[PDB]
Amino acid sequence: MNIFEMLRIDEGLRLKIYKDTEGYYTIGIGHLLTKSPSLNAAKSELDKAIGRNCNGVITKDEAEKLFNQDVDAAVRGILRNAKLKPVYDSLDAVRRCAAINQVFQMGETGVAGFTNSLRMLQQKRWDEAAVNLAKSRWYNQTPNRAKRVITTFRTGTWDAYK
Ligand SMILES: Nc1ccccc1F
Ligand SMILES: [Cl-]
Ligand SMILES: [Cl-]
Repeated sequence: MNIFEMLRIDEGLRLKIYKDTEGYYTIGIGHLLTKSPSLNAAKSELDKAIGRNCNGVITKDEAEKLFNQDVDAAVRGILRNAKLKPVYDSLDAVRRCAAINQVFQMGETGVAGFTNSLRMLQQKRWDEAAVNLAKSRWYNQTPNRAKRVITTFRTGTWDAYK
């Protein structure tokens, strides 16, 4: 198991514009195109990202390319964040994959108000952090996924992903 497999499992793969759990236009492996309600804006954004007139559809290789760039960006986002970096670098390898997953999903922004859980993770109070993390809109909106990431942080193992 590695970050790619893990997120591939959490985001799935779709080659045609779709709406995500929040109703926004996305494609591929959880690649958010726009928050706007205009399909045309989403298609324009898609073409800009791929470099060609896609007409709302991409190939698997294209999807995989967007994915690579998005994982990259997520980690880089973390390392560049003064509040995130120290936490991230205190964790082991599996738990670092759970931090990337959360960032991939919610953004560095979303994750920065998890201040209290961040502190518990840094202190390595696993069970405490797990309870704290569940107390969030994130867990109430996407419980099945949130449960998998939470277990991941609680246990430091890939059990939740089998
Ligand atoms: N949850 C989390 C997210 C990003 C960096 C570190 C973390 F602990
Ligand atoms: Cl791109
Ligand atoms: Cl879910």
